[PDB]
Amino acid sequence: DVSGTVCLSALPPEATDTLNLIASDGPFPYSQDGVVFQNRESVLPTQSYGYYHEYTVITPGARTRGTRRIICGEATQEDYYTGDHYATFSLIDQTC
Amino acid sequence: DVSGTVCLSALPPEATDTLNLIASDGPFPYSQDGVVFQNRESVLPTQSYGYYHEYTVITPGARTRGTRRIICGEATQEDYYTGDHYATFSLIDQTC
Ligand SMILES: Nc1nc2c(ncn2[C@@H]2O[C@H](CO)[C@@H](O)[C@H]2OP(=O)(O)O)c(=O)[nH]1
Ligand SMILES: Nc1nc2c(ncn2[C@@H]2O[C@H](CO)[C@@H](O)[C@H]2OP(=O)(O)O)c(=O)[nH]1
Repeated sequence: DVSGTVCLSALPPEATDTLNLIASDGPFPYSQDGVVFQNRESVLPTQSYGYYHEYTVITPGARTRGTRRIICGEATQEDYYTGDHYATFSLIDQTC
Repeated sequence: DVSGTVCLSALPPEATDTLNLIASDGPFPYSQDGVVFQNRESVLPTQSYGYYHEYTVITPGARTRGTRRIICGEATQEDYYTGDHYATFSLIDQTC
């Protein structure tokens, strides 16, 4: 299940960076940006393979790509944030 | 993010000295000159480890290395100046 919505202004600023890149179709910092998200744990609504894609949300100070990601779906503004490597997701509200 | 581009002539003259030393591969005044800059805070574009290196920009009168540095990237003419110990950066334009 999606854990409610979260205002974009409340997320780490890098979340805004990633959305901006998704809007311009990159260029993305990591070669893994834009790969299909399989939704293998079925936390998000079931859809055909390829419906969701994932993008890194950089964690300043981390030595790796870390655990923050934005997952997009095909619907308009259908963007989910996860800060715990897909354990939980929130739908991003870009209006607050 | 990079703050903007600044002409080399608009930076302290010591920035010029540092760039001249980098062009001749030293010798450098400090042993830390030329070590890898990790980009740990993710201020500059994401790159592999070792893409960036740091060099001191001498602060006249200082007893320590101070807060001025030139960070080079592996690309042609990619050099950034920081006067606040990596809080902010400007790309240096050596053509003006
Ligand atoms: N847990 C999980 N990882 C997924 C899923 N789809 C793609 N992945 C990616 O597959 C990897 C293998 O576990 C994960 O680290 C994640 O890589 P990312 O680090 O790029 O997010 C999914 O549905 N669940
Ligand atoms: N803030 C910061 N310091 C770095 C980085 N890479 C190397 N350093 C150097 O590592 C030290 C310990 O974190 C910093 O004080 C700085 O020492 P310098 O002034 O010698 O560059 C980096 O990516 N960020």
